[PDB]
Parts: sequence; structure tokens; C-alpha cells
Amino acid sequence: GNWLPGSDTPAYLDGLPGSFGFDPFGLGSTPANLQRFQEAELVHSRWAMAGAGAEAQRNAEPDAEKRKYPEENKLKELKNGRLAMLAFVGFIAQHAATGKGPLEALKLHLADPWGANFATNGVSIP
Amino acid sequence: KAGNWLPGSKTPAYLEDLPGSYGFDPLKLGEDPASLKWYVQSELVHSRFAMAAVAGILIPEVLKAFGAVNLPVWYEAGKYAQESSPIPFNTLIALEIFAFNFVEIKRWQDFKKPGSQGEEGSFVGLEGFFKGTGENGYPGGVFDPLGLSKGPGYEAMKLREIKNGRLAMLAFIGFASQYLATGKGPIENLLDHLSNPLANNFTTNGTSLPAQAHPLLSVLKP
Amino acid sequence: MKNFTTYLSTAPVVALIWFTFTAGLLIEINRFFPDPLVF
Amino acid sequence: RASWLPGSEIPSYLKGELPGDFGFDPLRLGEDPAALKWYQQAELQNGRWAMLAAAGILFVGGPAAATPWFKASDFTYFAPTSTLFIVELLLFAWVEVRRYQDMVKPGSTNQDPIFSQYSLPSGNEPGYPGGIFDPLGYSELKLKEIKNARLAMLAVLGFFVQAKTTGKTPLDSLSSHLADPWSNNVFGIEHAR
Amino acid sequence: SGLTPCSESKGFAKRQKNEIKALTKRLKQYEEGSAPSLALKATIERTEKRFANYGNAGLLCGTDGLPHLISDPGLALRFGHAGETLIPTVGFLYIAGWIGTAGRDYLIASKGEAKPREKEYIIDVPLALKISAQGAGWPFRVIRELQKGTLLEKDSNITVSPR
Ligand code: CHL
Ligand code: CLA
Ligand code: CLA
Ligand code: CLA
Ligand SMILES: CC1=C[C@H](O)CC(C)(C)[C@H]1/C=C/C(C)=C/C=C/C(C)=C/C=C/C=C(C)/C=C/C=C(C)/C=C/C1=C(C)C[C@H](O)CC1(C)C
Repeated sequence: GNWLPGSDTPAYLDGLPGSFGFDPFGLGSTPANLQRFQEAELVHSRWAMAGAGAEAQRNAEPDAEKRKYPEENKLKELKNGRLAMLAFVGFIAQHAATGKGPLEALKLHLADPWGANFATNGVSIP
Repeated sequence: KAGNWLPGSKTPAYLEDLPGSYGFDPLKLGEDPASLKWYVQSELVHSRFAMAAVAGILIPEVLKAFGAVNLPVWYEAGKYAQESSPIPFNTLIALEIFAFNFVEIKRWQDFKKPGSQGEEGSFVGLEGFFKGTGENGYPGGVFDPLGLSKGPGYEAMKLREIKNGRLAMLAFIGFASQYLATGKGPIENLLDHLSNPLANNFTTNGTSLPAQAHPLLSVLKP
Repeated sequence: MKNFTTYLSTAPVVALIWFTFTAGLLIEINRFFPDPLVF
Repeated sequence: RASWLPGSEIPSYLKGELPGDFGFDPLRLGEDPAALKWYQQAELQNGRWAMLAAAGILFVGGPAAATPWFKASDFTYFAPTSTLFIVELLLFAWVEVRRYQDMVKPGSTNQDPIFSQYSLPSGNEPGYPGGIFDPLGYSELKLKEIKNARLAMLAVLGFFVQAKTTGKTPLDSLSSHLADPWSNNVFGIEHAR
Repeated sequence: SGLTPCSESKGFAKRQKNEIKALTKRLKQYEEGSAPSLALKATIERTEKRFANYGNAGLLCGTDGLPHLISDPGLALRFGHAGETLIPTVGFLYIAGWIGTAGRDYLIASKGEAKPREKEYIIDVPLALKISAQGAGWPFRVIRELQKGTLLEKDSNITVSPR
């Protein structure tokens, strides 16, 4: 649907897979940038889910869809991948902010949801 | 026009439609249109710098007066931050020179050719950030993330920005002059004025009216 | 009065007034701030 | 037409369209229609939060309910003071972006995001929603709301100023004024510094 | 340059002492409270203040015991001598550009009159005072004329002798 229900989504975003109409700053307003950033989102999401010669052959073909997908499962991949990149950035930020691993901090949140979070530790809020 | 800076005077015609205009140009600096465009940008840039600076001075000082925080005073905050700064002084200057050279050249290029930093191939794929609005001094894009320039209060917000900007510019120069004249911070200066306004002002700081130029000060006293 | 003010606007009268003002200003600066060598 | 000052001139942009319209704008604050609409919504918002605040301040046994309202933050809860601030910020962020998006484009936020069959009825005003916000069909009533909202705003301001100068609870201030009114009021108390 | 600060120069101190001694020798021929005595004492006070002020300004002194000025902008800024020549350079150039711009503005304004030569020896004093006040903003206007191309007359419009 819509990232902001009531906001008017741009016309270039409609029809794309995984399009919730989110482009406030209009970076995909041109087709050349929109096609390349579609590849970048898919590659970032695929690397986040799992976390020279291979990357060179990725862009050797002159096609458009083969650089991205070499309709329901595409949206399924895009909604799962974005959560994976959010999760990895959360892992980096939490290990930078508490000094602990990503799994033991889940147990610390479970054992104290109201006294141990990003608000309490003196890194995320000075 | 927002008004007349001097009621009854003849206001210049080239300032009739500018936001924040009171017809104030007695030195005729903005009579040339290209100069006027450059000075509009310069006034906005000075306004926004002073705005942020006066915020970063006054809000810590207000919260220090309220007992909330105890951050260092503004004229000594450079020393205290530099000792604890992981980055040394020279590297900080070099980084600031590089970053501001880049961003000010981008702003300058947009001033000379409007919308030219948002064209296709201008930036490295991220040119949609910097499309501009076709208005001198109002970039938008990343700089207007909430999109409030597209609302109906945009023209009144331009006027609010300029008048608050001029007030902040005067306020920062007042901060600097008050420190040079009294040696104390701005909230202490305000409290001293509030305790005795007749005796605690610039006429008694020993600097603003030099004693040699004003011999009546040493004479007309109890 | 118009003819008299036109005479007062002739070049030597204006020169006299302006140079009296400038010389007086310099003299009074040096009276109030004696012996200025440096800024 | 009822007015705050009978016999005076009324501003031309206040014709009783709005509830509580008594022609009271001495400083001519809301003149352009965007300003007047924003100040209408802001009056509704400030008045409703002030009604809740006046109720929650006048209502306060129990060790917690014996503390002053201006010293209420020092009571011990199950969470540190930082945690509740951010949780309240998050919940308020969600409901406020919903209300703001309604304010910009009316009727835009009327549908439950997870239930497509549950939707607020159309014709919704910005400051006057419907549906689950009016479980009873109670809807003359807008004049009552705006009057109680303004009285609560003045009452909450009185709470703030009375706790700042005298340093007393509202009930203590009322009891001090009810002891001797001619000496315990704003005159004399402030004149004794 | 191998100089010494005047506040630690022995020649500077000797000069102050000698000048005060000469003025004091002149003093012991007048009664106290007389006009010559008061005038000489005022001169002595001014001499003492002058030597103190020149020592306190960080001026450098030569082997002559006299202050020597530093005028290289690099040496002045790094060693605290900008008040000797550099800041006076800025002040002079500002006033001189003011005077020149006011004169140019008055001449240009007089060029459009029906009798342009009349304003050159019978001064339009209100116009001259107005133009003189506007000379404070001369660098901005002059720089704009330079970039616009209106500061200079074109070479094809200026008379020249046969070559
Ligand atoms: C607006 C900029 C600015 C101003 C007004 C000041 C003012 C001050 N600082 Mg700070 N600083 C400033 C920026 C910066 N300072 C510092 C780092 C420090 C330290 C570490 C210390 C100070 C201290 C001081 C005080 C000492 C007085 C002095 O040395 O004069 C400096 C006078 C100035 C006017 C600042 C420098 C000139 C100019 C404003 C710089 C910016 C101009 C642009 C770069 C020009 C660019 C040209 C364009 C067109 C290409 C003084 C109140 C110290 C002090 O209080 O001692 C106890 C102290 O210890 N400052 C950095 C990090 C590199 C800055 C970055 O911009
Ligand atoms: C932003 C505007 C502003 C405000 C509100 C103040 C306020 C104050 N100043 Mg600062 N100041 C300012 C700008 C300001 N100043 C500027 C631009 C300078 C450089 C000229 C100074 C230089 C200065 C010195 C050297 C001293 C003060 C002092 C004071 C105190 C008042 C007594 C006095 O001597 O007045 C200052 C007199 C002036 C002629 C400066 C006036 C400049 C402003 C811009 C005039 C416009 C005012 C505006 C029309 C109305 C203001 C309303 C307000 C709500 C903004 C008071 C705390 C004294 C002190 O620190 O405490 C005892 C003192 O010794 N000021
Ligand atoms: C660097 C700051 C700066 C700049 C670039 C401008 C530029 C502009 N001003 Mg603004 N202004 C400022 C600061 C500035 N102003 C401050 C602090 C105030 C409040 C006092 C104002 C109050 C003001 C009014 C009321 C109006 C303008 C107007 C204008 C515009 C046309 C006049 C012109 O061409 O001036 C060009 C200016 C410069 C090239 C800068 C000259 C700098 C010199 C060196 C100043 C030195 C003298 C000064 C007295 C020293 C300050 C001391 C003081 C702090 C105590 C132009 C956009 C008019 C306009 O129409 O609205 C948009 C108008 O009506 N200004
Ligand atoms: C409007 C006044 C004005 C202006 C802008 C100039 C500008 C110039 N002069 Mg010309 N000059 C003037 C008046 C002026 N002069 C007068 C009245 C005389 C007769 C004494 C001269 C005699 C003259 C000579 C002999 C030379 C110049 C040269 C120059 C050039 C280099 C600067 C210089 O050498 O200054 C030096 C200026 C003088 C020695 C005389 C200045 C006299 C005063 C200070 C200026 C006049 C002020 C005016 C009366 C103000 C009235 C305005 C008021 C009514 C509003 C420059 C083009 C030189 C050259 O051509 O360079 C390439 C050169 O060799 N000038
Ligand atoms: C779209 C747009 C729109 C508008 O226009 C604007 C804006 C808003 C700006 C935008 C938005 C956005 C977003 C937010 C971005 C961000 C993102 C992501 C997060 C990235 C990633 C990121 C993520 C990804 C890369 C990833 C990576 C991962 C990796 C592999 C990992 C690795 C690891 C693992 C294996 C394990 C081992 O043992 C180790 C290691 C090795 C360590």
C-alpha cells in the first residue's frame, strides 16, 4: 500500500515491485537512476539476508531485468530484505552502543524491557 | 512590503517584493539587481548561521541558569572541547576546509545556475536531493525533509526566518561585544541589568565609552 | 539668501569649511588622544 | 450576536463560523485563513490537553497521591525516567502523524491500517472526528467544549503560576484564599516578596 | 631584525629619563601653581604616558633607543605588530576609496546637468553631502561596477594622440 496513508505517491514508483510509494526526496525521478538503484536495493537486501569475477559478470549482460532478477514473491523478497538490512544496522549500532552481542541483548531486553534499552544506556542519548 | 523602516521616507522600488523588506537600503548597496540577489543569499546564509549559533549559546546558558546542564560558557567551549576531542586541532581545520569548500562550491554553482546541481549526472546518482526550487536562497529537497515549503504558510515562514535571522545576528554580535566589554557571559549580563538597569549598562562597563573621548564621565559624578 | 548661499557654495568657501572641519577634527583627536603612533 | 465587549467593533474575519466566536482578537493574530485554521486546531488541542491536565491535577489516599504534582516526577516507578519519555514519544508520534495527516488532507486517515472494513465515517472535521472516537451518538455542544477548554486552559495556567510564585498546591492556594481572601490573594502575597 | 622590545630597551628608558630631566630643569624657575609650571607639568605627564604607551604596545626598538615599525604583513601578524602598518593600511585604503568614490559619484551626477561645469566650482552642497554619506558603502558598489563592466570607459570612446 502506502508508506504514509494519505500522502500522494509519485507516478514513477507505481508499478514497481515492493512499491509502497516511499521517495520523499525524489532520487528515483529519472529512469537511469531508478533502474540502477533497483539493483542496489536488491543486492543490499540479498547480502543482508545472508548476513571480483562474480561482481564483474553481474553487470556484463546488457539486459535490464537480468541485472535485478537473473510478482508476489518479488514483493515477498523486498519486504524480507529490508527487514534484514534494518536488522544488520541494528546489530552494528547495538554492538557499538552496549559492547555486547546481538543475541544476549535480546535476553537482556526480555529480562528487563523497561530498564535496559537504547534510552537507558549513555550512548544513543547523551 | 513588510513595512517602512523610516516612516515618511521614500522607499526604493527594487525592494518592494522581497521577503522581509522594510525598504532599508540608505547606502544603495542593492540597487544593482545581481548585487541584490547575491546579498539576499548572503543575508540568508548569515541569518541561518547566526540562528544556529545563538541557539547553541542561549539554550545551554538558559539550561545552565535553570540548573539543568553545566556545559562550558561559549567563549571558553573551544578550549574544553579540544582537550577531549579525539581529532587534533590541525586535522579539524583541514577537514572543515575540505567539507566547506565542497558544500559552498555546490551552493555557489546553484546560485550561478539554478537547478544545475539537481540535473541528471550532476552528482553521483544522488542529484535528486538537490533539485532546488527556483528561488534564491531556498534550496529544499534534503534541506526541506518535511515538505513544509509546499504548505500555505510558506510566505510567512520566509518572513519569520529573516526577522529571527536579523535578531540572531544582532544577538551574536551582542554576545561577543558583551564578553569583550564585561568578561562575563550573556545570562550574567542580563541578570546584572535586571538587578540595576540604571547603573548596570554599557555606559558603566569602562569600554564602550572611552574615558579620553568622554571627559565629562570623570567630572559629572558624585 | 539664495544668492548668499550660492556664494557660500563657491569652491573656496566650501574648501575653507571642509578643511576647517577636517583640520579641527584632526586637532581635537590629537588633543583627546595625544601622541598616537600605532593602532 | 454575543461578543466579549458589547458595543465595540468586531473584526470582519470572525462572523461566528467557528464555535466560541465572540469577536475576541485584539491583536489580530489569526487573519490569513491558514493561520485561523491552524489556531482553531491548536485551540482545540491545547484545550483538550488542558481539560485532561486540570482534571488530573485537581483529582490528586496513597503515598503517590499525596505528592505535589510539580514534584510528581521524583516518585519511583518500574522504569527509569528516560524509558517512559521515549515510549510516550513513540505512541504520541504515531497518533500525532495520524491526526496531522488528517489535518492536511481531510479524510485521509480514516481507515484502520490492518482492518479494511473498519473505517471512520466520512464528512469528518479535522478537530471533530467520528466513529470509535464517538462511541455514543452524542452529536450547541461545540460551544460547551470550547468554553470548558478555555476555562481549563486558564485553570492550568493558574496552577503553573501559583506553584511558581507561592510554591503551593492548588488546594493549598484555595484554602489560603478561603481563610482570609482580603489578605491572601495575588495582592499582598507578591507584595511581601 | 635583531631589535629589542622598547619596554626592555635601555636606550628607550634613557630617552624617557633625559626628556623628563630637561623638562624638570625648565620647571625650577617658576612658582608652583603658575601657568608655566602647570603647562610644564602637563607636558611631563604627557611624556610619561607616551613612553608607557609605546612600551605597552609591543613596539620594537633599535640600538638608537627608538621605536621601529614592522610592515611585512607576515611578520606583523605572527608577532603582534599589525597595529603599526597593516591596520593603518586598511583604514587609509577605506577612507581613500570613500573620498575617490564620492568624487566620482558627484562628477557623474554633475555630467547629466544642463551646465555640468557649474557644479564643479559652485558645489551642489546638499547633493555633495548626500553622496559623501553614501561613500561608506563604496567597496561593494565599486566591485559590482568592476564585474559588470561599467567602472571603465571603453577604449574606443577615449581620445588619444596620433602614434
Ligand atoms: C565563527 C568561528 C569562530 C569564532 C568567532 C571563535 C572564537 C573563539 N574561539 Mg574557536 N572560534 C571560532 C571557530 C572555531 N574555533 C575552533 C577551535 C577553538 C579552540 C581549540 C579554542 C577556541 C577558542 C576561541 C576563543 C579564542 C579567541 C580567538 O582565538 O580568536 C579567534 C577568532 C575568530 C573570529 C575565529 C577564527 C576566525 C574565523 C571566524 C574562522 C572562520 C572564517 C571562515 C573559515 C572564512 C572562510 C572564507 C571563505 C570565503 C572561503 C574565541 C572566543 C579558544 C579560547 O577560548 O582559549 C581558551 C580555544 O582554546 N576555538 C574551531 C575548530 C577548528 C573552529 C571552527 O570553525
Ligand atoms: C539582540 C539585541 C540585544 C539585546 C536584547 C541586548 C541586551 C543587553 N545588552 Mg547587548 N549588544 C547588542 C545586542 C543586544 N543587547 C549589540 C548588537 C551590541 C554591539 C553594539 C551589544 C553590546 C553591549 C555591550 C557592550 C553591553 C551590552 C549590555 C546589555 C544589557 C542592557 C544594557 C545595555 O547597555 O544595552 C546595550 C546598548 C546598546 C546600545 C546595544 C543595542 C543593540 C540592539 C540591537 C538595539 C536594538 C534593540 C531593539 C530595538 C529592541 C530590543 C528588544 C528585545 C526584545 C530584542 C542587556 C542585557 C551591557 C551588559 O552586558 O550588561 C550590563 C553592556 O555593557 N550590550
Ligand atoms: C551580513 C549581514 C547582512 C546582509 C548581507 C544583508 C543584506 C540585505 N539586507 Mg539586511 N540586516 C542585517 C544584516 C544583513 N543584511 C541585520 C543584522 C539587520 C537588523 C539590523 C538587517 C536589517 C535589514 C532591513 C530592515 C532590511 C534589510 C534589507 C537587506 C537587503 C537589501 C539592502 C542591501 O543591499 O544590503 C547589503 C548589505 C551588505 C552588503 C552588508 C553590509 C555590511 C557592512 C560592513 C555593515 C557595517 C555597518 C554596520 C552598522 C555594522 C554592524 C554593527 C551592529 C551589529 C551594531 C539585502 C538582502 C532590506 C530588504 O529589502 O529586505 C530583504 C531591508 O528593508 N536588512
Ligand atoms: C574626483 C576626484 C578624483 C578621483 C577619483 C581621481 C582618481 C585618479 N587620479 Mg586624479 N586628481 C584630482 C581628483 C581625482 N582623481 C584633482 C582634483 C587633481 C588636481 C590636483 C588630480 C590630479 C591627478 C594627477 C596629477 C594624477 C592623478 C592620478 C589619478 C589616478 C590614481 C590615483 C591617484 O593618483 O590619486 C592622487 C590624487 C591627487 C594627487 C589629487 C587628489 C585631490 C583630492 C584628494 C581628490 C579630489 C576630491 C574632490 C574635490 C571631492 C569632491 C567630491 C564632493 C563634491 C562630493 C586615479 C585615476 C594619477 C594617475 O593618472 O594615475 C594613473 C596622476 O598622476 N590625479
Ligand atoms: C530509499 C531512499 C528514499 C529517499 O529518497 C531518501 C532516503 C530516505 C535516504 C532513502 C531511504 C533509505 C534507507 C533507510 C537506506 C538505509 C539502508 C540499508 C540499511 C542499507 C544496508 C546495509 C545491510 C547490508 C549491506 C548488509 C551487510 C551484511 C554483511 C554480509 C554481514 C556480514 C557479517 C555476517 C556474514 C556474519 C559474520 O560472522 C561477520 C560479518 C562479515 C560482519
